[PDB]
Amino acid sequence: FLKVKNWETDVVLTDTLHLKSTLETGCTEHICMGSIMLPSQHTRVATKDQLFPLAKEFLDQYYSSIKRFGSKAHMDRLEEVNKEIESTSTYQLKDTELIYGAKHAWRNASRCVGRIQWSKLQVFDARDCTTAHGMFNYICNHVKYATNKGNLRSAITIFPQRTDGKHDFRVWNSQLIRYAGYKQPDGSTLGDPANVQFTEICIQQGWKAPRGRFDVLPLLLQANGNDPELFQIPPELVLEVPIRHPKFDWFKDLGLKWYGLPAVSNMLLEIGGLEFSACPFSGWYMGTEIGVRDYCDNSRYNILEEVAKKMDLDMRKTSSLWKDQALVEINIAVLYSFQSDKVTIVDHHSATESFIKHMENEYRCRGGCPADWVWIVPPMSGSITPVFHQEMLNYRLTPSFEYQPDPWNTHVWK
Amino acid sequence: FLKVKNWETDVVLTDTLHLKSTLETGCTEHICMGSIMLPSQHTRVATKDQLFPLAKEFLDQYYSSIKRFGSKAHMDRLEEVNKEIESTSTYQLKDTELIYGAKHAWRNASRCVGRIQWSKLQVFDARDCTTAHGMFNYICNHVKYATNKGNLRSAITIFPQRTDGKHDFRVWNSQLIRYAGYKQPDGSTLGDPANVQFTEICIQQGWKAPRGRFDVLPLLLQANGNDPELFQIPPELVLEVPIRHPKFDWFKDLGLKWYGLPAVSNMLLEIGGLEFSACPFSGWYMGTEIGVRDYCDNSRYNILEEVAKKMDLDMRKTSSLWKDQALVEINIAVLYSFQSDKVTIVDHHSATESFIKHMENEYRCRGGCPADWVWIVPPMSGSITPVFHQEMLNYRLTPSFEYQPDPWNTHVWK
Ligand code: HEM
Ligand code: HEM
Ligand SMILES: CCN(CC)CCc1cc(F)c(F)c(OCc2cc(C)cc(N)n2)c1
Ligand SMILES: CCN(CC)CCc1cc(F)c(F)c(OCc2cc(C)cc(N)n2)c1
Ligand SMILES: C[C@H](O)[C@H](O)[C@H]1CNc2nc(N)[nH]c(=O)c2N1
Ligand SMILES: C[C@H](O)[C@H](O)[C@H]1CNc2nc(N)[nH]c(=O)c2N1
Ligand SMILES: [Zn+2]
Repeated sequence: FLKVKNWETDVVLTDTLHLKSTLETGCTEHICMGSIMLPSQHTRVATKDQLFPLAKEFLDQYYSSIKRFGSKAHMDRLEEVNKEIESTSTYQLKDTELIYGAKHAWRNASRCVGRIQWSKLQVFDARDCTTAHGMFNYICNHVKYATNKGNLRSAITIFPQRTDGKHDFRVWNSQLIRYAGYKQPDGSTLGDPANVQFTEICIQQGWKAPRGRFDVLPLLLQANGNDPELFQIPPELVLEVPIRHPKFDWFKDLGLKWYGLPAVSNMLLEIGGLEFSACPFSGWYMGTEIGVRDYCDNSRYNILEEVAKKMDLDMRKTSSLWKDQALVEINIAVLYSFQSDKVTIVDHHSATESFIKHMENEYRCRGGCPADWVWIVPPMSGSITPVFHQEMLNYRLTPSFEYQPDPWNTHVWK
Repeated sequence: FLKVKNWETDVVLTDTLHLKSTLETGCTEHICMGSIMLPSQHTRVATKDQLFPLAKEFLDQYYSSIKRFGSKAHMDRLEEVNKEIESTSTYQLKDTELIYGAKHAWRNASRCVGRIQWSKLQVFDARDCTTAHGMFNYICNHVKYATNKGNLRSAITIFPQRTDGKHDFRVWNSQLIRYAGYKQPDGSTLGDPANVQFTEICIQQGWKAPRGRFDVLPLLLQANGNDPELFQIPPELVLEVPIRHPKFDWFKDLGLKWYGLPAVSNMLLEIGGLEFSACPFSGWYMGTEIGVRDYCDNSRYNILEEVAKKMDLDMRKTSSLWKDQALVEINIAVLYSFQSDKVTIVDHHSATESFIKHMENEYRCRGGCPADWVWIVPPMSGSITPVFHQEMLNYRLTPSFEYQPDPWNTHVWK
């Protein structure tokens, strides 16, 4: 029955939810791995034995959540999936069970700061899909829907669950919308250094690249374990926001822009023991992910160099904080540009206040809220946001999202 | 034999030191408390039984560190302290053992980012002290020495070790040099809200307060379990740095200043099982502790309000990032002001690079380096510094510094 304090308002909350926790963290009594990026307990193959308690555990919380726990409709659902796990050695989720499982994967994502919106998520059932073209069609309707003309809406599309393991549905993109990265002759990088491998994989499969900076990549969609195929999202569906500053008329000249929709596609959704290897999900951007991480990371776009140049800053001495100075202007510019186009974006102050507010109801109407401090605190201005001063308990509940290996290091190609 | 990666340069280091670890963290396999401020394993009473293995463990690493492990001088030291623990049920450290133990407490402090300097520490042996006046004298020589006319030097003064537990030496100040906090009639706070309780404890013991903002507090020194007594550090020893900005001539008008010497006094130093309840230690400031935390924390000096006012910023809308803007200027000003007075200060970029450099040698010439990410990453501009992208293993080695309760919630007053 542990306690977590906020050393800015002296607020104290009581976490009992951590007792329902199941998966492991990576920490022991004699070591803490809270700062390891991809721990082995966060990454993803299961059999028929363990598959039933996982179903039982899930079904029990789903009926506990509709004030119908243990009743007749529960006990028959229990025996029906029990029976079907005898028969098939797997089972199929109801439409309502999929919506619940998906929404609570988000709820349980301790590194997500946006989770105040977990209840308002739009679940698209793509479990009837059979072909890469079909996947492309479900994904286009996802992007159009979630984008909603800049009035962004939260959504997730769920392709059929893993079974044998070799007939797996996988989006090979890490996000549906990403800018291509190209290496140069001198080794330098054009576009986005992150994707330079993925960009070559797409050109390996015949992508004619318009070798520039902000080139939207094609989708690589793998259907039922078949070799993936290229598909180009209709440009009218990819909404982009050109970045301008509300003081600097030279800020246009920089020529930066960013896509409206953050939409992660390489993750695995885990419900009741069932594994959905493809399940792209989208929301809206917090400003810092673009303005701080995308733009100013060393091995990303890396623009602090030039923003300080046009600002004419003390770029000789480290202790002038010219980097800090150029970084705050870039984020004011991101926020302003997205806002002036009615494209949904949230600032790191408002999102961290909302999270503390979210954390409040989670400890009351639920008894806790798993949170990963290392990831919740924004990557700039840490301590002026209220989450820096809030203690958080991290633990692994299910349903959940997990990392998985990349398909090109596993897919038996042919 | 665990691995920790740097996701900005793809550097990988191998940590074997974590195996020598002894104390516990607070985390389990099913929960991570990496974000709890004062865990129960970090806070501090022991008997005679366990006291010998602690001596044995310590003495063995001390002789292992002088290429004289297991030799004659070792084995007799082993039996000599063994004998003396039979006799007294405690023991006394050699002068060389105290210097080693103290230096490695610093080395092992996973939340310290400055540890590149751990080998260069000046150890003052105050174990002959018997009276509060004597403590005051050792502390003044500490402050004069470590301050060195603004050319700051690292040092620590070690008062006699705990024994019975009721005759304990304790500095009641949290830092030797701190500004007083006073509450107002309207509830508001003048000076430093942190110390408002300690300021009243000093006035409880007869401090005539010059009720202002930056009033250096008196020392409250407790000697051999006796009631503590007030002492006023000679003002000529308290070096202060008036804060001015290298662009804004209105920055003087703010009227801020800060003491040169950070010097923590409320901690407990643990060596070979022996507990030193008073052991003030000083170094030099990283800029952010003043400019970010002292100045801009909500329940500290809280000046973002006024710095944005004189800067004339968009103080209506949160998403203008006026807070981020006023915060970078305050830190450029801190750095500049301290530097223009030849007073040693380090910026959060240089100190975090040095730490990564330090981490490098620690994994080579030692096999590891305990690090607490939550605390190492500076409280501003997190992700432009190289420690944000560095995985770190936190574990508890000894000798170490620990938190302890406050003496006014324990001291049997009379
Ligand atoms: C609605 C607005 C949302 C915002 C503002 C938001 C913001 C963020 C941010 C800043 C992160 C940190 C990761 C990083 O820095 O790259 C994150 C992580 C994450 N979010 Fe949210 N997100 C939103 C919606 C969603 C949705 C719709 C889902 C899924 C249904 C989701 C699930 C996750 C997951 C799984 C992670 C990563 C956890 C991990 O790395 O293990 N989020 N989000
Ligand atoms: C020489 C320059 C030094 C610098 C720049 C420095 C900087 C820092 C900073 C920024 C912190 C984070 C704590 C906070 O934000 O309040 C810290 C923590 C700490 N430092 Fe260092 N420090 C220095 C010297 C020392 C020395 C001389 C000692 C002791 C011999 C020491 C031991 C510690 C300890 C024990 C902690 C706190 C660990 C905890 O909270 O459990 N440091 N230091
Ligand atoms: C380990 C490598 N990193 C960087 C490539 C992974 C980053 C990452 C992994 C995930 F699983 C995520 F859900 C994730 O969501 C970012 C995000 C998602 C949404 C819907 C909205 C938003 N505003 N932001 C971001
Ligand atoms: C839990 C409450 N917090 C804030 C009051 C404790 C802060 C704190 C605790 C410690 F043990 C420390 F050693 C510490 O060192 C700050 C510091 C020390 C030195 C020598 C140099 C420097 N540049 N900085 C700071
Ligand atoms: C080393 C560390 O695990 C890694 O850099 C993490 C730190 N915290 C983060 N937090 C967020 N939100 N996103 C990130 O990519 C990271 N990176
Ligand atoms: C909630 C959290 O434990 C607390 O705010 C910590 C976070 N990290 C920190 N890191 C440093 N260096 N100093 C601090 O006071 C804190 N505060
Ligand atoms: Zn942990």
